[PDB]
Amino acid sequence: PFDKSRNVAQSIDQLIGQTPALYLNKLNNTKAKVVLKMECENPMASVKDRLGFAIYDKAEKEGKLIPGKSVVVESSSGNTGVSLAHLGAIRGYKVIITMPESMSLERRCLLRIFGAEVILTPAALGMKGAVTMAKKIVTANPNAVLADQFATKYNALIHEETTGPEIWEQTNHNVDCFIAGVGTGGTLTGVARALKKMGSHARIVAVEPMEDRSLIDEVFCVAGDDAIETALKLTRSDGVFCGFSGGANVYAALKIAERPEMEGKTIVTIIPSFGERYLSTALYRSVRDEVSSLPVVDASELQD
Amino acid sequence: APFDKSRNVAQSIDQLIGQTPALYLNKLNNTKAKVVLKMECENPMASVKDRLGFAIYDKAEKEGKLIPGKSVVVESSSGNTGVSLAHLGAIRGYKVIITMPESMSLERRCLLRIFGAEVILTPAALGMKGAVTMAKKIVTANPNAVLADQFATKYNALIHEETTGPEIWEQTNHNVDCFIAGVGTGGTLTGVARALKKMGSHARIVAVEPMDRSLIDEVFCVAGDDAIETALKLTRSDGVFCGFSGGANVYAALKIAERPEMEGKTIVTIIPSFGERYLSTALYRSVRDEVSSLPVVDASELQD
Ligand SMILES: [Cl-]
Ligand SMILES: [Cl-]
Repeated sequence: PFDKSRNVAQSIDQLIGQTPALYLNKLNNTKAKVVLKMECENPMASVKDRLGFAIYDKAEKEGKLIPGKSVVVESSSGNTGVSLAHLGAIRGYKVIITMPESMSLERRCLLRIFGAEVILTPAALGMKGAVTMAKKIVTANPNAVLADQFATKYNALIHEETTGPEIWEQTNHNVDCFIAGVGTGGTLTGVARALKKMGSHARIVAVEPMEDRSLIDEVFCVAGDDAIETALKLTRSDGVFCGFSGGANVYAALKIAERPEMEGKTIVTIIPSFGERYLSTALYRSVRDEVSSLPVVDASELQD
Repeated sequence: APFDKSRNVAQSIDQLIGQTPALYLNKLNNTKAKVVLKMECENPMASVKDRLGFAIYDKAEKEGKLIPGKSVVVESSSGNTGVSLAHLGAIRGYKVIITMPESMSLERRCLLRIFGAEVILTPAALGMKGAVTMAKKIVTANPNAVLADQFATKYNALIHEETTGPEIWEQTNHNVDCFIAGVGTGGTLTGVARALKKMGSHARIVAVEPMDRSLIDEVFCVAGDDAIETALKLTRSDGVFCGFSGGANVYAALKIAERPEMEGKTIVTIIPSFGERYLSTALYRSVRDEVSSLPVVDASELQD
């Protein structure tokens, strides 16, 4: 349990997790409390930092990654790939990312900042092209290891070990409902398991955006436009600046917070990622378009 | 009994400002000194200026100089100071107007506008001076408008004397031999130096300059090319992702770390801003130009 107030970290690893929790304030006009678990405050700005750490930590203990021998091969360019590149670099591993050429230049650049080898695959073959290429690499080099196997193996576990228990402690053992995205790669499974291990009867709600069954009490559907509108209202009302998945979660949480049986209760949801990564994407396009056509004051007004 | 954000739920994103982590430089430090990085990049809006933003609103309100829902906050800033004022202003219900030259990036316009700030553009030729002139015109024309710079002057050093400096003191276990930060303005330098000397520290105070004066023991000049190179080395060695200022500070720290008299000693410096804000600027153009020319694997190698 690393205490940031009284210590200097040996490694940026130690700054992963132990993220803040924040009550929704202006945007919450309901009779329920809504707690945001702020995973956007991780060192590389998303929840997936916990997964990147888990992969290196747990696979090394298993002897399946060997620092400075293993080449880590990851067929994904989103936050899991960012965290693997980030933490691979400081542990001494070469990291290869395979990604379609059609993924954004900005995604390429962030991965390369950490010294990953970025290998581009044909747009017309999509995500499958990148998976084929990763497999080609591992077949050719017996030192190379596919990361996605470990992402699958450890993801729910790290959230049952860390994220879930943090929420339990931060809310002082008071969670009536926990809400997160159904996507997997996320916190849903592990947080749900942690809560159920603590005794908690909390309602578990999976959020499914639109264009383990035992663990999930309800799937709540959220329209894309509502997730996007919510992300922008959240920043203006409460100063929380996040991506699409956080907007969808907050939209869902605010609806569920108005249910009669949720009055006086505590609802917890996740803010997975900081918003700045998405400024150039469709999420904030409306704002980009607005600022693109602003007028300019004439110099004749400014030279008195 | 001061709020513990790792163990309790915050009422406001304000409470998550400051109390940032501190991190030892390792792979990049091949000296016999210890270099501690104060990780201001970990603030809620990804820079040290969150502390100044908060100090401005909190202290101006307590002195009746800003009145929520009445005062219009006006700032001439193409930097993080404007970003923080816009971010925290929105939460508190203030209208915020930011003036900046038309030559600043769309990304920067977009960030401010995400908070709901009014963005006013001034001629490229007149630079920041023209943005300053316009801010003063706006304030002249609205009796509810106030110029934020006056507050930044009054409160900048004080907030770092009260918060950043005492944090550094506790985090290093009362053990600081040298403190290094940028002259700029908005820097931590004056306030931290005052805190350190108040708490009995004999730390040497070093002002970093590109190529209160009585608290400074040494000016250290850093060429821009060394600042830029150092920013990119930092990501790949230690996973620290920052801007130009942090690059320059770390370069200076590493050179001071080589002095015989610093053997065994503790040097503290500041990482002011997270690097993501700068990914599409000149600082990381070397990486961008590289990933924009990568070859694409031929479909024939992967089509199944
Ligand atoms: Cl998100
Ligand atoms: Cl910086």
